[PDB]
Amino acid sequence: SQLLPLELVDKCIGSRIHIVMKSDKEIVGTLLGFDDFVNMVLEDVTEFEIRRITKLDQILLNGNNITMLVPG
Amino acid sequence: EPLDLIRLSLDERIYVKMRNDRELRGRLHAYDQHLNMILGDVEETVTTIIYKSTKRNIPMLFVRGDGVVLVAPP
Amino acid sequence: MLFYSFFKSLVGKDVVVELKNDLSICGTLHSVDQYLNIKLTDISVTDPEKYPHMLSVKNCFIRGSVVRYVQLPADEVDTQLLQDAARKE
Amino acid sequence: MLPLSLLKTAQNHPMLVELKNGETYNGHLVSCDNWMNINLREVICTSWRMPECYIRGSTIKYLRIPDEIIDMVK
Amino acid sequence: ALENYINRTVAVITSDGRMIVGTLKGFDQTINLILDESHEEQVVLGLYIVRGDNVAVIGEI
Amino acid sequence: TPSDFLKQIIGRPVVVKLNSGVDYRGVLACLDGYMNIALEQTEEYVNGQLKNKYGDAFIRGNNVLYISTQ
Amino acid sequence: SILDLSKYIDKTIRVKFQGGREASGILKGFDPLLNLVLDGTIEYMTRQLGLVVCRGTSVVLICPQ
Repeated sequence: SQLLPLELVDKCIGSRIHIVMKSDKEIVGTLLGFDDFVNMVLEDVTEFEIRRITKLDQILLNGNNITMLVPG
Repeated sequence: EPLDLIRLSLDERIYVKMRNDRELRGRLHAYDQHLNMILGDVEETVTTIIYKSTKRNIPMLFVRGDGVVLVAPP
Repeated sequence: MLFYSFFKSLVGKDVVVELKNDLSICGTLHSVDQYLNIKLTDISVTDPEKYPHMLSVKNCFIRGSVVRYVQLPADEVDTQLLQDAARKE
Repeated sequence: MLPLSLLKTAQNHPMLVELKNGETYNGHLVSCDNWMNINLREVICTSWRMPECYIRGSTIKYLRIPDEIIDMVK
Repeated sequence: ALENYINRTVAVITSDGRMIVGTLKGFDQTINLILDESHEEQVVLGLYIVRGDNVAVIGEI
Repeated sequence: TPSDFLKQIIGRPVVVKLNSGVDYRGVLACLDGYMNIALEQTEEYVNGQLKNKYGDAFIRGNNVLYISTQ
Repeated sequence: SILDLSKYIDKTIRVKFQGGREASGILKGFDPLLNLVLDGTIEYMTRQLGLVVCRGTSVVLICPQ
């Protein structure tokens, strides 16, 4: 019955996601994929300080500084 | 592989960036995966807010890898 | 595993150690470990201002993780050995 | 004796944890693991009374023990 | 190894530059120090547990 | 799935951003399991101002926040 | 694990995060690594997100609500 978090990340693949660093930074783009360490592949990602950059292509975002993941 | 292309410059002058706005330049003597470093004939510049201080250590400074940001050549 | 070997070749040498918190300590390297923790004997003050709040104590355990620099003299270290061993890793 | 063992047997005692954050936490100890993760009951936290709290080990600065400690475990 | 320091009094410097004086009782591989009769001069506690993370420096006095 | 990526973009032009906010534009020579990167690239994006131009560079993997293509 | 998160589920919890973040939410799911799934997530930095996932490795503290 338990909902595993990695399963929650898995289903948001190909969706839009907000990724919230432990700092005051945020990235929103399409979630292409992730690994066990929760490193993350984003596509066409907006970078924010809470608009820094419009990324075009694929970003590997180091799971190290990730704090929160938000589908949508 | 990135750690091998560092073997590439051994005995070759190098430029090193460290946390806290310090910069070293010296001759690469040794490094480890942690990117620990031994350098010789090395000058350090500290930028403190703007002034920059210097420090010389010709014989052979060791550097703990965890402070290291960038390793290139001058 | 290499820098451990190196430090072992540095025992009974005088060294100056600079820790991250702007603390600077001269002394005789008496011991070295896997974390690169250092033990100094005959603690002394290299600089007037940085030097922390001690005096009578002559021996210190320094945590590896808190060192920035270790200061060494060209005489203390064979460079070529170092180079080929670094290549070796 | 080792820190971890000490905690392991200090189960049921009262103690005061300082966080890296600057937060003080007064509680009775309920569980400890090897990472020094803690669960405490009867908790008060200072910048709030709580039933139970969990604390990751890596975020503790230091722990004030009750002076009883040595005689209570041992 | 901190073994030669067991049960002796020590100077402790924390990474934040603070300074303690205590009896070193226990210590682990991560440098978690177990302390007794501690002082920061106002006495902090009779027994206290300190994280290796916080330790910059131990000195034998 | 991230490894496939690391091997997919080698030799493409990438921005690497560090924990400090500094950004390095260059060509991806290689990259290991610890996020170490081989770059030798410029340190300024453009508008803020170019801070250095270096041909060959090594970026310590602990410091990297991301590796992104253009 | 030392904390039985099973009780909390369907309960409102208060999680402190490394880096000075507060999150309050409804515990929907969790793992052995202490990653969580929260519902009606409000991040006190008022910031409202929804169904979030919180990385266990930066999970610094956890109480009820």
